Amino acid sequence: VLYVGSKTKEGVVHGVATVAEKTKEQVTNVGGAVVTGVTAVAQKTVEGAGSIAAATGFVK
Amino acid sequence: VLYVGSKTKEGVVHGVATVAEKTKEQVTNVGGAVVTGVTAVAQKTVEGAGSIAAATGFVK
Amino acid sequence: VLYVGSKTKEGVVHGVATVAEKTKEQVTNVGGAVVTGVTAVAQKTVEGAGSIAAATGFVK
Amino acid sequence: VLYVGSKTKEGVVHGVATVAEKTKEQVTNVGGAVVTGVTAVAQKTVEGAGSIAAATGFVK
Amino acid sequence: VLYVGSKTKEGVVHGVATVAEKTKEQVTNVGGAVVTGVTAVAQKTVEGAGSIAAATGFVK
Amino acid sequence: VLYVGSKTKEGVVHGVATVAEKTKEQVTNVGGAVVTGVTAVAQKTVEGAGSIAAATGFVK
Amino acid sequence: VLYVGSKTKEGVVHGVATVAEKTKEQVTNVGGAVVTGVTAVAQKTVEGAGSIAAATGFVK
Amino acid sequence: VLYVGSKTKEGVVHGVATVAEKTKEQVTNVGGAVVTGVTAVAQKTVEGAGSIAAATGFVK
Amino acid sequence: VLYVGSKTKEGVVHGVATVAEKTKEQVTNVGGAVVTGVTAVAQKTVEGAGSIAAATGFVK
Amino acid sequence: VLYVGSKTKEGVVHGVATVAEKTKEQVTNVGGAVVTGVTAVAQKTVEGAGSIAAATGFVK
Repeated sequence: VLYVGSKTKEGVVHGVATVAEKTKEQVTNVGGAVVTGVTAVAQKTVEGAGSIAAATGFVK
Repeated sequence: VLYVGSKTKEGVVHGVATVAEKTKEQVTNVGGAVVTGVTAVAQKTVEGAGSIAAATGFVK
Repeated sequence: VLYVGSKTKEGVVHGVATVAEKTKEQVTNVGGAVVTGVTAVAQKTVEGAGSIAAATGFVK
Repeated sequence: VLYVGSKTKEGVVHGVATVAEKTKEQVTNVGGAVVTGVTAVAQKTVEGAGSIAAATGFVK
Repeated sequence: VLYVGSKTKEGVVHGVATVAEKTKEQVTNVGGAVVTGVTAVAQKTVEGAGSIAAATGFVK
Repeated sequence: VLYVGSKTKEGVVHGVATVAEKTKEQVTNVGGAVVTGVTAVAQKTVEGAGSIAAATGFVK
Repeated sequence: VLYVGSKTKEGVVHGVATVAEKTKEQVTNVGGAVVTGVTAVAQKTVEGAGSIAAATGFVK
Repeated sequence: VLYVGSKTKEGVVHGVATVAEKTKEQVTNVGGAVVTGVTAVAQKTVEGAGSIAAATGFVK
Repeated sequence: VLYVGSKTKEGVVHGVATVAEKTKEQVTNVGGAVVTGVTAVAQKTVEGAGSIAAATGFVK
Repeated sequence: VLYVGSKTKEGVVHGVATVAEKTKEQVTNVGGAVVTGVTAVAQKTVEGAGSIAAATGFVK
């Protein structure tokens, strides 16, 4: 796997620029997976998840 | 795996620039997984999760 | 695994620049996993988690 | 694993620059995992966690 | 594992620069895990935790 | 000029969130006014300038 | 000028959150005004300038 | 000028959170005004300048 | 100028949180005004300058 | 100028938190004004300068 050159960007995240203004907000969770941010994950080789919430299990 | 060159960025996160202004906010959690930040994870080789909340288990 | 060159950034997080202004906020947690910060994890080789909250277990 | 060159940053976190201004805030936790800071972990080889809160156990 | 060169930063945290101004704040914890600081951990090889709060055990 | 109420924002700038990545750049100035930043001025009552570069004067 | 109420922000700058990554850069100035930063000025009552570079004068 | 109330922020700068990474840089100045920082000035009543570089005078 | 209340911030600078990493840098100045820091000035009433570099005078 | 209340911050600077890492650097000055630090001046009433470098005078 000989490489030469000047660059090779594999799996990056490099620009995100964000602004949020939420005046009022409230969350009620029974069972439990709520993702309400920005979440800038990035990776190269994966065997099962990049990001997730996954909601697994009994709730009454 | 011979490499030469000038760079190789594998799995990075390098730009995120954020601004949030939330006037009022409240969370009620029964069961328990709530992610409401910025969360800038980044990695190279993974065997099961990059980020998560995962919600696993009995709740009554 | 011979390498030469000038650099190789594997799994980094190197730009995050954040500003939050939350006037009022309150959290009530029964069961217990709430992540509401910035959370800048980063790593290279993983066998099960990058970040998490994980919500595991009985709650009545 | 012969290496030469000029650098190789593996698993770093090197830019985070943050400002928070939260006027009022309060947390009530029964069960116990709440992470609301900045949390700049970073590492190289892992066998189970990068950061966590983990919510494990019976609560009535 | 012969290495030569000019540097190799493995698992560092080297930029964090923070400012917090929280006018009023209060925490009530029954069960006991609350992390609300800055938390700049960093390490090289791990077999189970980078940082944690862990919430384990019976509470009535 | 009696005022009551809950707020009145007069002349503010309160969201700007920016990311620039300029690989190479060079400036040659004879006469002298070059503004190439972000420049977030803001004000309330003015008698002649908000921002400027102004280019005034003899050059040979 | 009786005022009552809960707030009045006059001339503020309160959100700017920036990230720049300039690999190479060079400036040559004859005459002399170059502003290439972030420049977050803010003010209330002014009689002639908010920010400036102004380029005034003979150059040969 | 009777005032009452709960606050009045006049001319502030209170959020700036910045990160710069400039690998190489050089400046050559003949005549002399170069501002390449962050520059967070802020003020209330002014009679002629908020910030400046001003470039004034003969150069050969 | 009777005032009452709970606060009044006039001309402040109270959040700046910065990180710079400049690998190589050099400046050559003939004539002499170069500002390349952070520069957090702030004031209340002014009769001529908030910050400056000012470039004034003959140079050959 | 009767005042009452709970506070009034006039001309302050109270948050700056900085990190610089400059690997190599050199300055050559003929004429003489170079400011490359942090420079946190702050004041209340002024009749001519907040900070400065001022570049005044003949140079050959």
